[PDB]
Amino acid sequence: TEAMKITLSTQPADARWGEKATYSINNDGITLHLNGADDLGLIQRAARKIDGLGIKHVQLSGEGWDADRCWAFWQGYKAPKGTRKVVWPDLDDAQRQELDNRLMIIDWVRDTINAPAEELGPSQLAQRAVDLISNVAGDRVTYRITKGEDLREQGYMGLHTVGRGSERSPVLLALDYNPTGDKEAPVYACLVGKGITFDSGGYSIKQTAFMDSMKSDMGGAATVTGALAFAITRGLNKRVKLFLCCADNLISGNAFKLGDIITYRNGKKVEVMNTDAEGRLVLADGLIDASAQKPEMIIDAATLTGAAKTALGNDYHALFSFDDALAGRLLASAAQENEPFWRLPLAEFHRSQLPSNFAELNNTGSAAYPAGASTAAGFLSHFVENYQQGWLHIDCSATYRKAPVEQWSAGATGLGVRTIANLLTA
Amino acid sequence: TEAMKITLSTQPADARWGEKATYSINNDGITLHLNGADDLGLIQRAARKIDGLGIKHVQLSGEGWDADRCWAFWQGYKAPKGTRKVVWPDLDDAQRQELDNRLMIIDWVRDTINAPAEELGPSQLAQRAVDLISNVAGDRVTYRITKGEDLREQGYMGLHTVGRGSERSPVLLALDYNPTGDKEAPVYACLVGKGITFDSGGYSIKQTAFMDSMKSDMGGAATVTGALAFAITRGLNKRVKLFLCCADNLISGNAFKLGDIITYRNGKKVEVMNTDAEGRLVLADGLIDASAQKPEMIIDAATLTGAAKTALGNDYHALFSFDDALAGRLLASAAQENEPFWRLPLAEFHRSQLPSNFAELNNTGSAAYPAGASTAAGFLSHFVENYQQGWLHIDCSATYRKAPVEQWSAGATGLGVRTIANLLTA
Amino acid sequence: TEAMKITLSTQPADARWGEKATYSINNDGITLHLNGADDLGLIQRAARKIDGLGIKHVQLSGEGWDADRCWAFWQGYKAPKGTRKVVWPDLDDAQRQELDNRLMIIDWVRDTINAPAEELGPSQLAQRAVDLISNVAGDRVTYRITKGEDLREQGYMGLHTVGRGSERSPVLLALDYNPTGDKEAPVYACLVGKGITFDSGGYSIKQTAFMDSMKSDMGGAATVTGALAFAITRGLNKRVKLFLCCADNLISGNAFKLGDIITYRNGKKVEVMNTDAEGRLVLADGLIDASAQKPEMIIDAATLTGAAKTALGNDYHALFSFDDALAGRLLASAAQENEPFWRLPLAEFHRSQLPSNFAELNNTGSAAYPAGASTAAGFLSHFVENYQQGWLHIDCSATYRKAPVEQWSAGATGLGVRTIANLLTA
Amino acid sequence: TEAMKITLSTQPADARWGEKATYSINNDGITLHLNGADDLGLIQRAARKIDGLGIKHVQLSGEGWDADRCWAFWQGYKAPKGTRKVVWPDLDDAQRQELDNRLMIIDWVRDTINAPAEELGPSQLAQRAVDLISNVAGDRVTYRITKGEDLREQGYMGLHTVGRGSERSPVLLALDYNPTGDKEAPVYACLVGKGITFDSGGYSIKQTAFMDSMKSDMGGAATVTGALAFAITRGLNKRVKLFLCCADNLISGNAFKLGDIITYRNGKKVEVMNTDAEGRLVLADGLIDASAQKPEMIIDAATLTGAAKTALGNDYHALFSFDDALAGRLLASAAQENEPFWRLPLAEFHRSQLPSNFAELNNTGSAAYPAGASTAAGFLSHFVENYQQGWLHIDCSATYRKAPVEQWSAGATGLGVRTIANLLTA
Ligand SMILES: [Ca+2]
Ligand SMILES: [Ca+2]
Ligand SMILES: [Ca+2]
Ligand SMILES: [Ca+2]
Ligand SMILES: [Cl-]
Ligand SMILES: [Cl-]
Ligand SMILES: [Cl-]
Ligand SMILES: [Cl-]
Ligand SMILES: [Cl-]
Ligand SMILES: [Zn+2]
Ligand SMILES: [Zn+2]
Ligand SMILES: [Zn+2]
Ligand SMILES: [Zn+2]
Ligand SMILES: [Zn+2]
Ligand SMILES: [Zn+2]
Ligand SMILES: [Zn+2]
Ligand SMILES: [Zn+2]
Repeated sequence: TEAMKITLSTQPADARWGEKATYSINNDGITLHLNGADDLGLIQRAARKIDGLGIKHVQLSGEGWDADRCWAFWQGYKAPKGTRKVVWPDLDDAQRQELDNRLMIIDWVRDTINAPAEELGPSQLAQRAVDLISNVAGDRVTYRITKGEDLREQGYMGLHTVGRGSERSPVLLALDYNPTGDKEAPVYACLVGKGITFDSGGYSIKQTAFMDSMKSDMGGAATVTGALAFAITRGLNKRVKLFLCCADNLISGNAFKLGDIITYRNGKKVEVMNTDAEGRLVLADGLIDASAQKPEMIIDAATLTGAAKTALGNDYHALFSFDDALAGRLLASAAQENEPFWRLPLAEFHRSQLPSNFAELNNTGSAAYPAGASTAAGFLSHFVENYQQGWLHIDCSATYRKAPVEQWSAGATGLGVRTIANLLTA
Repeated sequence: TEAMKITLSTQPADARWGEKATYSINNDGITLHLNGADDLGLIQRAARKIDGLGIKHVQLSGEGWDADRCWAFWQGYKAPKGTRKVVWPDLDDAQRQELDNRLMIIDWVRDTINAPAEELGPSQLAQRAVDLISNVAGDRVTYRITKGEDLREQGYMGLHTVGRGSERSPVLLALDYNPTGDKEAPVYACLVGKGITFDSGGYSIKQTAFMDSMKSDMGGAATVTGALAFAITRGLNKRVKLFLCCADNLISGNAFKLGDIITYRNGKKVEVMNTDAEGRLVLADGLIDASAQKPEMIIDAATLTGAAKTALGNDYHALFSFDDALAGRLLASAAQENEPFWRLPLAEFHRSQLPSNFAELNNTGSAAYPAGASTAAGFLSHFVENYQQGWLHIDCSATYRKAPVEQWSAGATGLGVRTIANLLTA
Repeated sequence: TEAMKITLSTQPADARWGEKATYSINNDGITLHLNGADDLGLIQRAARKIDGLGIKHVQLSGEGWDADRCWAFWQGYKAPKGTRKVVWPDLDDAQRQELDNRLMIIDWVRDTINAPAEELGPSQLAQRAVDLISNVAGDRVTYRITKGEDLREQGYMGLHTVGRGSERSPVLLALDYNPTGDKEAPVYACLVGKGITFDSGGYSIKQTAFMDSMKSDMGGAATVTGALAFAITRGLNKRVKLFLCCADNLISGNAFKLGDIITYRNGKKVEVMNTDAEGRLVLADGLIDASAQKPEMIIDAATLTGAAKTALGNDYHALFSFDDALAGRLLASAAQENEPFWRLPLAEFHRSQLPSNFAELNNTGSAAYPAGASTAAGFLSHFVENYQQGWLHIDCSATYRKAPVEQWSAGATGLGVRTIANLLTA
Repeated sequence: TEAMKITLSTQPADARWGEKATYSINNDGITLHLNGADDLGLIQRAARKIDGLGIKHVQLSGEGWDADRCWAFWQGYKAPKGTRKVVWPDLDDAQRQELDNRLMIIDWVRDTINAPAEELGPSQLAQRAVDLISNVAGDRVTYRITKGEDLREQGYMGLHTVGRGSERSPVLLALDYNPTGDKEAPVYACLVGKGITFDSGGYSIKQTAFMDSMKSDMGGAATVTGALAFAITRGLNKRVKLFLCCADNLISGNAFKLGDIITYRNGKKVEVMNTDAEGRLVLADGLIDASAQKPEMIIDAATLTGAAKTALGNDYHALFSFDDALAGRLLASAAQENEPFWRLPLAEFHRSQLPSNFAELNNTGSAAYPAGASTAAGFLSHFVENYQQGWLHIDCSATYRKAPVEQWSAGATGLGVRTIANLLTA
């Protein structure tokens, strides 16, 4: 499959293509027509079109290619079907290294989220996460996998109650990246991820059109895993712990039921009035562990609500926090890493918008309080001891594209890895 | 939490509150303004409002308080969340006795129905029922529990078929209150209760808005259990048998299916065309055992249909019977015990309104015969040997309040306990 | 065309048909095998079967035929398609007169309700009612037809608001049957009928499956009109007034809207929160006019709720009243006239189960009070001056069969005419 | 009635109510317990609870009462049913003036949005707006009303196409508040408001649960009208134009249809693929007129999308703009006026998220671009000549409460009036 030359030009396309065409093709190959408005976005969109032409082998030739332009092209060219090869252009040592780290880790996030639930159950997610971080951390990473009946015995009633309906046991991954080597080193940041490997909705069963992409309901877990790995390649030299709450949310003779009250280790009692709001139930157990470590920073990521996508579409990740200064610091990281985040409201009154007639907390909202992403964020705040300080919640509205768009193939995008990594090492 | 005084007055409140105000608050405490139209109702409603003010500790002070006015206040004050404390007023030995028996047994019915399915499965239901009766009956009670595969070996195909989908096995509690201890003693009455600890609807899955309260689908079993216990405290000195058909109605690779034909021990064949019409399938097995005891009367109770709630709301329990004299006696008991019952139609033609193209009986009605509670009553009559006499069926439309109302908190009300107890001891 | 003879026998069919067959056929014709259990019911079901055989011309032959048995047969034989001929047997004068009165008036009720909306608009319904009563009342009847803008101008805001959406003007028929001709004669009774000639639901549009029979939403109006004409054939010699509130509930640029507030002539303010609950809005105007006549009793009939059919199927009409003695007299009339009625609950608390946040009354109920037929009856009570005495509300759940059944063809049954006529002449 | 005294106190209530209790009662009256956290929020909630006690006559007694605490109490005490009398405390001339202007203008917005559609059609909304402004401005305001067919002849195809299905003609109100009188005086700001007096959804009909509050679909028009009047009381000394696009969105034989293409005076062609997205179609016409006045600032307000409520609940208004500095000024005005606003995303790409196969623009988004409030903002940006600068779009998600909550009765809140007025006068 002979290669197709991809060249960069600041000159416009000829009249046959128009002064508005972003790409044109002659015998020598394909020319991307840059204009300076948003060249990375234009390149990623031209790459999506090129995949559409059936061009499975390209060569980025000529001058003008840097790491971001190469990455922008690949981000758009890569698709879940067929094999693609990109002959990279000669690059600076530092840029080639940055690019290989993006291809190694951000593509692991896209591929892991795209993996079918049958291939990636809770145990595989936990192990693949250890394998990714072990490949870049070496002996600086240690971990503990707690699963099935052991979670119940230990009181992780959120993760266990949600995952016990499946024939594949729920799993808690607790990973520790300790560079200094000092076993008593202060924990700088705690990362918590929602790892629902398949979300049927449980007894609150989803419709097929809404459940057919639920193999991606572990997107949050994959995003914080990549963020820790990428942060290490960026020179992270501070202690960070990773908590993955992994489980399938299925229907069986043992699955949790509406009305069930989950008692957590911090004393919180939650009435389940919708089994499809299971992500917040498993994250609650991770936030309890992250909060006990009293780190300077707690970052959780989760494909938690459709509400976040009604508010930002798939175009931005939802940022929530009572801590304005830490939110400003994360949006600054996003600006530097070319990733999209938009802050949505989280105030004290959101902690009272999940009323229950039988327990202190309900896991689902009501008609009077329909801001689904904000009430879920208020729910999570009840599982972070100093919730007003140093805690960020990311609702992963930009993680998955059910259908191809202008700049993305179908599937996971990998967005969010770089922003969190930038914040961990800034 | 210091006690707030509650006083009764035949004088109206001042103009500030309103001439029609049922309660007012001065320096000395709260004053309930009685007019004599329906004092018990007014106090229960005032109690609900008082709970709304956040008052958690009250003392019933001054003259006028009796057992019924004390109970009316507690019936409206009690709610499933928080701790409340009532300092009773000096009462007569007989009245304090009656009140103590209502607090111990009727609140057992409210709390047991309110308990989540995870806390109260089929075995826990049967065991709590034995404990309540053993506490008031002593050595005059005996019982036999038949569960799981034993139900199928012994031909209890209705109870086994509905419950086998759950990892929590179906259970038949056969309890015998025999005061004389004589084994040949005549059985005065047989109580049969639907004990579906959780109803998902089965393959005919319910929507979340209709499933979120299904931990209460065993309200029938609790009501007859409380009725027997309360009757013993009222002097019951005749032999009474209790049959609790306990099961979870869940979805699994073992759950019953549409088109399945259940053959009962009395020869009736039933085609299942709706798995959510499971309560009548398990009750059928208890009615077969009730009939074989040749009792003077059979009383069954079940949170059986949405139709009864459409016909009577939550304001009355539905009463079905072919026996006019026995229904009259239950309505007289209802009047004396201040409980709401309303008779709905049950005639010979209802026994033919459940047509099936593959079996003698269908478990669900059709468009031509949409009287769901009457057709369910017709279905149950095929399992009572002498169905035209001594048999009462109660569709517990007043057992559970999904939301707080003027006189009740959310959850089980405990209604029906006193009426059945009065009929058993009259 | 040739007549198939129909004879009666208290002896059973031969073993080829079975000893349980209700009819058999020999060389002489068809024989109905009576057993004494319910001859009128068996005869009506047999006549439905004979219609099924395609026999269009029958002769009621031999002895044993009387008015009731001839009527029972015809009630089951008559169907909306095809033409049938029944050669009656020799009856005494009273018997034939009674039969001819049922054929003339009860089948008028069946045919009028069965008539399509295009043929029977508000104006046609009022005029046909006048034609029926003048035919038997001669010069003892006078009437007034008020329509369109005149209804709005004269304050009939309920009938006008519902009907103004149609290009066929709403119409009030006020008819006065005054035998003595004395304009000072006391009015003995007032009949109020819901005459919705077509109910689309309005902006609260109904689904096709529930709207395809809404040409029958004037069943109440036809039933009270027939009751008065039948009452006159029975010897009614007291003054009775008939009020028909006739209209189409359609969708247009002029139709009433959710949130609209209707102010009635008695001061009641009603917020419309469901345009499909339009029947009670028009009946309110008829009941104000009935109360103004200061009659000894008021009887309203209306195909008002689906709730009544969930409570009683199509097997009984729903009876609502605060007056136990009057309700008892109507159930006694119903037994004497072989018609099915069942009393559903109506208490003072139902008058407050239709809360509105913008007006005194809502026209639709809520989840906390789902007894639709009882809340609707409680709504109507706010329009009866002495609602606690002499007023009966009939929710016509037995008026229309959407599909043929054992004893009825598809369509209106005519049930209700005889009972009301009996109560008016008793 | 008799005034119930309401006193402020910085001392907690006794242990009978609790230390955390926000209000306590005695024979002297009701005492509100201020802790200093959110005195205004606490006073508003206490007032709501006082309305629940059924107190219709209150007196704010003692010191501490200023315009803001008086206003906070009134904001929670005011409800759409019954009459409330508040005996104000003595207040400084300036404090009392501010309070009287809030009562007059903000309650006007609450009462006008709460008015039923039957009472407030397009012409009544236009004339009531004129009455409010001309009442505070006098001869300093002139206006032009364009109605029905005149709108089609002058090219207002958005407003005319949406409102022509109604019997009540659409109406454009163009109001000019010109304080200097100079005809050439530059226009400082243009206000544009969605005046849909009733939204049935059109052929894309709404379900009753979502259409029962649609009398409030003109909330944006009432809010900008109230802001101008309030600005005038705050001393607005600059020229401001107000444009209200008023219409009913009904179903009739003349109503607009799916696939219809609307040509706007600015050349934009819009294909209607959802008649329920009609607010953006009428705003387009008001935004064209607003831009033609070349003002320094354009502010539009509309109850435009359910997406804004999924993003912010009813707790905040949605703010959309391409102008970061102007958006910053509205948020500062919001903080000074104690009103809740939250900024949602509006980027150049949103202008392409409403693809159509038959026109330049679609009036509705797709599954790929589900941020309905942002794509609606993108749509409106195509009708603002200088859309990147001096233009704010408010999606009024905090305008209407369908059910009563802690601090609000059911209905319009009146929120947004003060913020826009503050911005206009800053
Ligand atoms: Ca996956
Ligand atoms: Ca329970
Ligand atoms: Ca008709
Ligand atoms: Ca309005
Ligand atoms: Cl670069
Ligand atoms: Cl078990
Ligand atoms: Cl009244
Ligand atoms: Cl006032
Ligand atoms: Cl444009
Ligand atoms: Zn889920
Ligand atoms: Zn999930
Ligand atoms: Zn069921
Ligand atoms: Zn059930
Ligand atoms: Zn209707
Ligand atoms: Zn109707
Ligand atoms: Zn709309
Ligand atoms: Zn609208």
